[PDB]
Amino acid sequence: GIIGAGVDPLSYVPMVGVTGKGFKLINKALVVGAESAALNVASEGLRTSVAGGDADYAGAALGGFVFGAGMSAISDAVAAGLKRSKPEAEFDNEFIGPMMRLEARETARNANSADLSRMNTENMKFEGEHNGVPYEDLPTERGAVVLHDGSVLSASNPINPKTLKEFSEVDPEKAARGIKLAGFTEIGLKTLGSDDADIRRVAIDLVRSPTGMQSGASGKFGATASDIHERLHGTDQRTYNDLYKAMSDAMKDPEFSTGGAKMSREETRYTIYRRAALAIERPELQKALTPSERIVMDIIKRHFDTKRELMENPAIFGNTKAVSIFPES
Amino acid sequence: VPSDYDGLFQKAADANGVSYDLLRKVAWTESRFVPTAKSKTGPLGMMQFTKATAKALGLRVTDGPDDDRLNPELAINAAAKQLAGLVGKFDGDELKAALAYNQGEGRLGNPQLEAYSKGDFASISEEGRNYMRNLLDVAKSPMAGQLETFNSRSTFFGFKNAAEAELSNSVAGMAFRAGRLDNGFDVFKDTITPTRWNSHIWTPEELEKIRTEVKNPAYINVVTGGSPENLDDLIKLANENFENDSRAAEAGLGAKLSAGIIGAGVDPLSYVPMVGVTGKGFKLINKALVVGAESAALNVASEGLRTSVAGGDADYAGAALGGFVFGAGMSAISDAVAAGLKRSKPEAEFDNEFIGPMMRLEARETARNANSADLSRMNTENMKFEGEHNGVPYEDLPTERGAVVLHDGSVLSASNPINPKTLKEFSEVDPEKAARGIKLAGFTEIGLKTLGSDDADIRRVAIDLVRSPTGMQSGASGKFGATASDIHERLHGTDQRTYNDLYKAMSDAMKDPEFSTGGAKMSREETRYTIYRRAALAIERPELQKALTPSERIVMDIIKRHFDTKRELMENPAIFGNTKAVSIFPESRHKGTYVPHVYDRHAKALMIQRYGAEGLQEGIARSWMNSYVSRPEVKARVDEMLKELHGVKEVTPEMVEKYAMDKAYGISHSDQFTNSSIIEENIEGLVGIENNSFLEARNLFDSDLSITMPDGQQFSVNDLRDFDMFRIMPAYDRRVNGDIAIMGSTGKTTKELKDEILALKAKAEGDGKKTGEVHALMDTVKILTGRARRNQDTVWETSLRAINDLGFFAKNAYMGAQNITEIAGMIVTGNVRALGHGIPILRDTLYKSKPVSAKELKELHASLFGKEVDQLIRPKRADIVQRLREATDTGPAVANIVGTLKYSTQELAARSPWTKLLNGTTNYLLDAARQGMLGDVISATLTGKTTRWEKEGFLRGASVTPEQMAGIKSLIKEHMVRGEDGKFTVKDKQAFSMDPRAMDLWRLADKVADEAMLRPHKVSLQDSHAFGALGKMVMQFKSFTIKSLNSKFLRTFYDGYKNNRAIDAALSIITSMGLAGGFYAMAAHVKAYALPKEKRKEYLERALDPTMIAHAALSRSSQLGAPLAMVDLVGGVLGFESTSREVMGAMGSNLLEQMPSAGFVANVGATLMNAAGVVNSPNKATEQDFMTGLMNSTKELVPNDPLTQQLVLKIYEANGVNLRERR
Amino acid sequence: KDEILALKAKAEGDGKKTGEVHALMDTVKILTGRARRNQDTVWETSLRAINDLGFFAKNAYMGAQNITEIAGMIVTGNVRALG
Amino acid sequence: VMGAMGSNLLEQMPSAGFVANVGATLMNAAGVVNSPNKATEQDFMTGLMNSTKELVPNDPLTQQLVLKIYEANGVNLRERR
Amino acid sequence: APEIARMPASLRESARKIYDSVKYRSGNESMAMEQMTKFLKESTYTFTGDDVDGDTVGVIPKNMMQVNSDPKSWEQGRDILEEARKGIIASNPWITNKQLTMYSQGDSIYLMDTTGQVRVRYDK
Amino acid sequence: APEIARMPASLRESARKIYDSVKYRSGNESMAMEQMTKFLKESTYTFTGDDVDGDTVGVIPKNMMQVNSDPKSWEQGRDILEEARKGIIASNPWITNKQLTMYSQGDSIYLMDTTGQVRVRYDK
Repeated sequence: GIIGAGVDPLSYVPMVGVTGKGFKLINKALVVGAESAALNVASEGLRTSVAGGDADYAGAALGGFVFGAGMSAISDAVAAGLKRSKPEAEFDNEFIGPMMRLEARETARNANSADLSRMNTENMKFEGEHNGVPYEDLPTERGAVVLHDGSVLSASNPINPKTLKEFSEVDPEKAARGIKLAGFTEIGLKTLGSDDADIRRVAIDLVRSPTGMQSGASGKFGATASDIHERLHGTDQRTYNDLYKAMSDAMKDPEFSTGGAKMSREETRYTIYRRAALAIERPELQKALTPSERIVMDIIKRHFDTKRELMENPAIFGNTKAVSIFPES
Repeated sequence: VPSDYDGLFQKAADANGVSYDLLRKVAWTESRFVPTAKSKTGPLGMMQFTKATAKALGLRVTDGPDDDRLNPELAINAAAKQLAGLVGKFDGDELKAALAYNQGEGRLGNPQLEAYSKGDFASISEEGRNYMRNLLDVAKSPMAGQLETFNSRSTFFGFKNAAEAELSNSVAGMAFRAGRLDNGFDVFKDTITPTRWNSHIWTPEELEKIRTEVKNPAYINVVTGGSPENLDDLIKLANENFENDSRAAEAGLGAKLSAGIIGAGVDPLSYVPMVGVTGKGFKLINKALVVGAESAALNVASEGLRTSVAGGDADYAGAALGGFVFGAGMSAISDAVAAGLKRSKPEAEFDNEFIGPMMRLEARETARNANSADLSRMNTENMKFEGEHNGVPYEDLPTERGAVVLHDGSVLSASNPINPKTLKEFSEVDPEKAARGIKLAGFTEIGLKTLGSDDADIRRVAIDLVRSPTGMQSGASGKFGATASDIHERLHGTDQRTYNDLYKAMSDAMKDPEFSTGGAKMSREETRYTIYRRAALAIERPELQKALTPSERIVMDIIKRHFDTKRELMENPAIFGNTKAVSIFPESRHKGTYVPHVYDRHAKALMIQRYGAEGLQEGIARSWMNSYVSRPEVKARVDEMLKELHGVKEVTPEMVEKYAMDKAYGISHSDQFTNSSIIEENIEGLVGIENNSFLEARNLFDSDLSITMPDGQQFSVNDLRDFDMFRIMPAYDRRVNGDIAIMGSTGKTTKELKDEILALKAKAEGDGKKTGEVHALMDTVKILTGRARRNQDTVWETSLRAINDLGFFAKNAYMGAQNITEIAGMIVTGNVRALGHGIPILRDTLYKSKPVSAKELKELHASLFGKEVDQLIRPKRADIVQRLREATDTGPAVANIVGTLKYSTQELAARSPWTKLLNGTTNYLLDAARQGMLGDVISATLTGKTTRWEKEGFLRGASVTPEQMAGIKSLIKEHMVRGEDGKFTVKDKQAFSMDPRAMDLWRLADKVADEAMLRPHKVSLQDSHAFGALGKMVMQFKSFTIKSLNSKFLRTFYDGYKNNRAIDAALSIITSMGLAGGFYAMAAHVKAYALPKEKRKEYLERALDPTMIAHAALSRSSQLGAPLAMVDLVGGVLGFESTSREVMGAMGSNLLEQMPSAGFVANVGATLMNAAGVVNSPNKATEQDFMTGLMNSTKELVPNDPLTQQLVLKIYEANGVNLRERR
Repeated sequence: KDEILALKAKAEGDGKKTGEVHALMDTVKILTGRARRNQDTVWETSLRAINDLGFFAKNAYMGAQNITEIAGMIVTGNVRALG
Repeated sequence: VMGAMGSNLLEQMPSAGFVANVGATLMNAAGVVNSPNKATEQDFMTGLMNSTKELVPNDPLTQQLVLKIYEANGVNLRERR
Repeated sequence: APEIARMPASLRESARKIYDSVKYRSGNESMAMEQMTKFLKESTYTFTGDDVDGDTVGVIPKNMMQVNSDPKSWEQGRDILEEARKGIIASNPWITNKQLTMYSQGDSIYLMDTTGQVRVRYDK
Repeated sequence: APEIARMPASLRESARKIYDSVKYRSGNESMAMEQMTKFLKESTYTFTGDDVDGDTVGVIPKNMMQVNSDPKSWEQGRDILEEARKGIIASNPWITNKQLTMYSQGDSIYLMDTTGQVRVRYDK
C-alpha cells in the first residue's frame, strides 16, 4: 500500500541505501480472487531475458511509485495553495488516477489475479483505431483512453493510441517521409501479382506473400530476401539487448562511476567500445580488459564474426548460387 | 446427457480456470445445446450473446464474423474467459458471477449485484434469481445458503420425497430436508490445490539459482505451512530442512527400524508421512536372528554388495527400507482385513500372504548385515527336490502357496519374479504373447550340429562363427581368432556395462531441478528424450557442450565414448583374430562421432501431409546443401567422395546437388532408415540381414542447418531424426555388433556370408542332415545379426540362473539379490491384491476365473486390438506427441494466426491439472485411454455403429475435419478384418501403418481420450457406461486415483507438505502395475475362449491367480520414461541361453593376465571403455556386472524412496485387499 | 539494381508496370536500409506488442503497462514542473 | 493453421532443446539461420525494459531527488475540470 | 491426532495463537500442545466411523452444527449429521464407512465419499 | 486487523513508538501488539462496506473527521462521510464496492475507486 495507505514520500529521509530489492507491491485489498497457479506457462513471471530482471524492474517500480505518490502530494498541496487565492477553482491532480491504477495493476500482477484498475467496458462502442488497437476516450480523465480488455492507458503514457495519433497529426517540422511509402505485405500483393515473368521472378526472390490466390506449392525453397531481412533484424536486436546489458555493467565499474568524474557518460561508452574493438584487433590487449569489458568484447566479436560468416556464405540460406559478398576473404 | 460440446467445454474450462459445471449449465440455460438459437431479442449464438459482448474483449484483431457468426470453439473460449474474470473479480463467488453474466452489468446488472452483496435477494430480479437457483448445485457460493433459505434425493429411509418431507419429524427426515446435494466436486479445487511452487516452471535464471544454492533439490517440492514469498526464501527453507533431516537421520526412522521391523511388531500404518526419511542409516541387524556371526567374510567375494555403480549400498538401503515398511504395513493390512471378515464369518481363516515373506526377508537382511547364519533357510532334510526350470532344483512347500525352496534351503515365495515354479507356470500358461523368440537353437546346439559333420565348407563356416565348448575333435590350432560367437558375447557384455553406466548417468541427469523441482514441465519420457537429444546434439556440434549441466555432460561423454568405440571396432574389425577384416564402416574419412541417423516415421508423415514427396525430399536435400555450402569441412569431404565416385578432378555443384537429392530419396520415399521395428520383427528368408540400416543412413552432410520451406516454415533434417537412445542405442548395437562379429570372425561381410550360406543350401538341397546343418548355420547368423528376438521372459530366468550362481559363490550379493527380488514380489502382489479389491471390472470380470460373456469377449477383443493398433501407429518421439497434444489448443492456434509476438507451444498450452499435477499417472491413463478409444472406434466402424465421437464438437476438439473422419472410416474398413468371432486382424500391417490417414486416426483417438476421459476432474459411473473394456477399466483407475487422493492419509499429507511429486510417483506405480495386470487378464480371457470348452475353466483357474497376474505386472509395466530398457540392463547373450585338464588350462590363463583392468582399480561411475578395453574384456559377464544390472533394473520396479512406498501402502490401506481364502 | 533499372526502362510505358517496378525499388530501399523508420516506430511497435501481450502473457502485459505508465508519469511531472 | 502447427511440432534446433543462456546468447551462423523471423515475446519484453532503463531510472534515490527538486520548484496543476 | 491432523480452517488460526502463546509463556512445547489440543477438543466434535476402524470421518467445528442460539444445542445438529452419514451409507451400498469424509468449508459442512459423486452440503 | 492493515500512515510512527514502549515496559510483544492496536482503534474509525462480508473500505483517523470543537464531533463527520460514500456509489453504479477506497492524506480525506474516475476530497 504505497497509495492505498496515503504514504507521503515528501516527508522522507534521502533514502540512500534503498535499491528496491524486497519490493513486491501486494496491497492487501485490491486483491480479490487470487489464483496461486498461473493460467499458462506464458504469463507466470515477467518474461525478460536479461539477468537481474525482476530486480531492476522492482527498482524502477519502487522509484516510480515514490515519484508518482510524491507528485500527487505536490499537486494536491499546490491546489490547496491556489485555492487559498481563489476558493472557486478545482484543478486536477493528474497523477493520482494513474498512480491508483498503477497500484491496482501491480497488486494484481504480484497476486496473480483480478486487476481492479480495469474499466467496466459495458456500453462502450470503442471505435478509433491507431494501428489496429481500438479504444474509448474517457471524458472523466483528460486524454486517458481505455483498451478492449478494460485497461485504461492515461494520457502521456507513451503507448496509448490517442496520444500517438495526435502526436502524428500535429508534430512540428520533424515529420518526414520515413517508411510510410509501402510495406512488404503491400509489395507482395502489388508485384507478385504481376503476370509478368521478370517482375514475378524478382518478387518471388525478394518478397513472400502472406495470403494469395496463387499459393505456390513449390514457389521457392529459399529463405527469400524479406525473411532474411526480418531474421537478421531479430538476431541483431537480441544481440543489441545483450550488448546493452553488458555495456551497462561495463560502465558501472569503479573507473567511471566512483571517483571524480574522469569523462562523460558518452565518453565512458566510447572508451569501453574502443577498448573492446582494439582488443578484438589485437588479442594481446584482452588481458587488460576487466571481466565486464571482456564480456562486452566477446559479444561484439561474436556479432562481427557471425556477420562475416553470413557475408562469406550467403548460401546458408536457400539459394545455392550465392557467393561471398564479403570483400576480402 | 452429453451434447457434442463436452470436449470444448472441458478445454475452455482448463484454459481460463473455471468450473466446467458452470460453463456447461450456462449452456443449458442459455441455449439448451444449439450453436445458433433463434431468439426474438437478437442474440444468436451458443452462449446467446450479441449485446456488446462478442466484439467486446475478444476479436477485433482478426477477421471477426462476430455479431452475425461465432466460431463455437472461439465462442465457448470467450465466454469461459468472461466467466473466469467474473468469478475471480467476485473473489470465488460462483453465483455472483452467474448473476453478472445473465443480468449483465452497468445498467440493470450493478444494482442487482449490489443487492446480492447485501443479502437482499428481494431486490434481485425474478429472472436472475431463478438463474442463480438453477445454478445452486454447480456453483460454489458463500451466499448459497442464504439463497436456499430465501427432491431427486436418494431416500434416507422409506418412500421418496413426500414420506420424508411431509412427515418423518424424526431427525432422518430433518437430515433429508437439509441435504442440498452439491454434485460440484472438483478434485483440483478441493483436494489437490495447485500452489505457487507447484505448477511454476522455472526460468533459466531461477534454474541456475536452484542448481547452485539448493543442496537436495527434492526439498523444493515440499511446502510446509505458509508458502514462501520468493524463491530465495524457498531455497533457504529447503536447505534448512535438508540439514535438519540429515542431522536427524542418525536418530531417525532408519536407525529406529535398523533393529527389528517385524520381530518387534512395528506397524507402519500408524506413522507420519516419512518425508525426510531417505533410508540412509538403515542396516537391518535384528538382534536375535543373529546366531553365529563371523566378523570376517569367507572370501574376497561376498564381503559387501557387489554393485559397481556409485551410491550403491545406499539406494539399496532406501529400497530395502521402503520394502520393509511396505511389507510390514501390508501384513498389518492383511491381518486387519482378515479380522473384519472374521466378524462376518468367524470360521474363516484367510492368509496373510505377506508376513512369511517379510519374516524371511528380515532374517535374510539380518544375516547379510551380521555376515553369518541366515535363519530363514529351511531344513532341507527329507527333500527330494526334483523339478527344474532352467537347471535349478526346487521343492514345493505345501504350507505356502507357490513358494518353492532352493537347494541351499533358501525359499523363494510365490510372486518372487525369479522363483522357478512361477517362471515355469508363467511359461506354460501365458496369454497370446508367447511367440517363437529364441527357442529355435542356441550356440552350443549349432556348435555340435554343424562344427563336426563331414563337410569342408560347413565346418569352415562353423569354425569361423561358432566355438565348440567340448568336442571330440578338440582342435589344437582350429582357429587363433575370436570367432563370431565370442565377439558377440564380448560386445554384449561391454554394451551391457555401458548401458548400466548410462542408466546411472541418465538417472542423475534427469533428477536435476529442471525436471523434478518446479511445476511439471514434461513427462518423464519427454525429459529422457530431451536429455538424450541434448547429449546427441552436443556430440554433433561441440559448441553446445558448454550449455550442458555436469550431469548431462557425463551422459554425453558416456554416449560419445560408446559410439566412438563402436565406430573404432567397425573401422578396424581386424582387432580381433582375422587379419583380412576390413572396415564395415560405410564412410570413413568423415572423422567425427557417428550418432546413428534414424528418422521418425511420424515426423516424415507430418512433413508429407504438407509437401508430400518431392517437397520433403527437396527440403532434406536443401538442408544438406546448406551444410555443404556453409561449412568448409563438409564441402571438403563431400568433394573428396564425389571425386572418388565419379573419377573427376573437379566437382560441379550439379553433381553434389544430384547426390544430395539421391540420398534424400532414401529418407523421403523409403522407410528403410525409419524406426521400422515391425519389418525387423520378421526373420524369414535372411533378406534384411544384408543392408544394415544404421550404416546406410550415414551421409557426409550435416543435418543441423535448416531450410525455409515454400510456406515459410523452417525445416532441418535434424527435425526428422529420432534421438532418445532407448530404442536407438540398443538397436544400433544389435546390428553393428552382428556386422562386427561377421567381419571379425570371417573375412566376409554380412552380404558375402549370407550369399555363401544360400549357396550351401543350393548345393546341399538334397540331404536332410546337411539341410539341418545349413539351417542351424542360418539360425546362428540370424541370432548373431540380432534378428532373433529374446523376449521379455529372459530377464527373470537370467536373474534366476545368475542368483543361483551367486548363492554358490558370493553370499552377500546372493542375499541382497534375493532380498531385492522378494521386495519386488511383495510390491507387485500387494498391488494385485489391492487393485483386485478396488477397481470393479477387475474383480467382477477379469481377475475372476469365471469366463466372460460373449459381449464382454467382443469388448476384450476390441480393447486388445486397440492396444495393438496403438503400438502400430503411435508416434515414438515424445516431442512429437507432446507438441501434437499441446498445439491443438486454441491459444497456440490464435497466437500463430493473429499474434505479432511468436510465443511457443508449451507456453500457450492449456494443460490439464492432471498433467501439471500428477503427470506420470496421467500419462499411463492417457495411453490406456487412447488404446481403448482406438479399439472402440475400430470395432464400431467394422460393426457399422456410429460412435458418439462422430459428432462435430469432439472432432473439433481434435483436427479431424468432417472429411478426415470419413477418411478414417475408409482406412479402418480397408486394413482391418472383422473376424467370425470378435477377433480383429490387420491386412498387411505395415501398409496400414503407411497410410497418412493412420496419423489422423491416432490423433482423433488421443484427443478424444484426453478430452472425454482424462481432462475432466469428475469420475462418475455414467462415465464408465460409455466406454469399452479398456475404457471403463482406465476410468475406474481414474476413479481409484481420485478416491486415493481423498483418503485421509493422502489429504493430510498434501495439506502438510503439498508435494504433488510424491503422490504422483505413488499413483504412477499403482497405475503401471494395475494396467499391466488388467491387460494380462484380458489377454488371458481371450486365450481361454481360444481353447476348447472343457479346458477353459482349468486354464482360467490356472492362469488367473495373484501369482501369475503379479508376474505379468513385474514382466511388463514398462516405465514410460525409463532410461534404457530393463532387458538391456540385464539380458543374457541371445545365443547363450544355457575334466581337470581344461581346468588347469583356464588356471594357466588367469595366472598371466596383465590387462589394465586387472592392474588398475575400476573407475567410480563410468568405465568409458575404448576399443582396447572392449577387445580385452572377458566374454563372460562378471558378477559385479550382473549385480549392478539387477539393482538398476529393479530401480524402476522397486522405488528407492521410502516415502513413496509408504504412500503406496496408505493408498492400499484406504483401498483394501483380498486375503485369498481358507488355507 | 541493374536488373530493376532495366525492367523500369523496358516498362517505361505501362502505368501499372511502372508502379510495380517502383514497388520493387522501394523494396530494395527498405531491404538495404535506405528506408528510415523514424523514432515514432518505437512507441507504436510497443503499443502493438503490448496489445499482443495482453492477449497472451498476462504478467508481462501488466509489467509493460506499469513501466510505460511510470515513464508517462515521470515525463508529465517533468513537463509540469519545468513549465 | 494446421500447416503452421505441422511446422512447429517438429522443431529440434538447439535453441528448442537447450535452456537459454543466462546473460549472452552469443549466436553463431547456425543460430542466426535457425532463428525464427518473428520476434518472440521475451525478446520484446527485454527490449522494452532495456529501452526504458534510460527513461525510467532504476535507482529509487534519484527518483526521490527528482521529486524533491520538483517539490521545491512547483507544478502547474491544469485548471477547472 | 484427528483434531490436529484434520484441524478445521478457522480453528487453525485460533489454535496457532493458543500454541504460540503457551509456548512463549512456558517454553514447554508439551504444554502448548496440550492447551491447543484441549481447545480443539472443546471446540470441535470428531465424527468417527462406527467400525473396527472407519475412524475420523471428520472433525467439524462445534458452532457449525449448532442449531438455535443455545451453545449446547450443537448436539442436535450432530445427531442430524450422523443420521445423514448413516443414511448416505445405507442408501448407497457401494459407499462404505471408510469412504465418507466430513469437512467444513467457510460456512458449510460437507459430507462426501472418497469419490466426488456424493456430496451433501449442511449449512447453518 | 483493519487498523494494523491499511493504517492511516499518519499514525504509523506513533504506533511504532507505542509498540516499542509497551514491549520495553512489559517484556511482552503480545501486550505491545494489543496496546498499539487499541491505540489505533481509539484514534481511528474503520469504514466498512455495505455487503454481508462487509470489508474495510478505509481507515481514517478520528480527529480528521471533527466538525466542531467537541472531540466527539468525529461522529458527525463520520456520518457525513458514510453519506458521501453512499452517494458516490449510488451516482456511479459502475463502481463495485471493492473498487471504492477511503484513505487520509496529511490533511484531507480522499475516497476514490481503483480507477481515475472518482476522487472526492473532504477537508476537515
